[PDB]
Amino acid sequence: KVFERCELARTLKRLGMDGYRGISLANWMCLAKWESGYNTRATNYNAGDRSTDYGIFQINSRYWCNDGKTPGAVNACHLSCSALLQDNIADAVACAKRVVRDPQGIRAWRAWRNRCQNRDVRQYVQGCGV
Repeated sequence: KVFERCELARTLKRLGMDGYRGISLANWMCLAKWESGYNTRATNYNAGDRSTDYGIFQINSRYWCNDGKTPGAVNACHLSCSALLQDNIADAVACAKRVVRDPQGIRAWRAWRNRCQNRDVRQYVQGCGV
């Protein structure tokens, strides 16, 4: 499904994302915005290393979820990459939380650095009631 902005913000808040490991809701919104445009169905194949990015946060198969076809891959979130394609984002959120429990935190996503880091991200949550 393709979430509407404020709908996603309240959904993420309800799932305990606001301030998770010091990361604000607006940052998660900015990440979801640039990674998939709030699309839970989004998939991006990386011909370069035979891995695939899944769901609203575009989590990679080489390290986080198992899709069985990625060479030399691990499954740190301990989920099928299929769980990262559901309309219900609870599993995707549990996995995003796992990603940020590592040293880099939100910096694990290259796009967050390019599109969200050191930027005014207030607009992502304005008017949403979060």
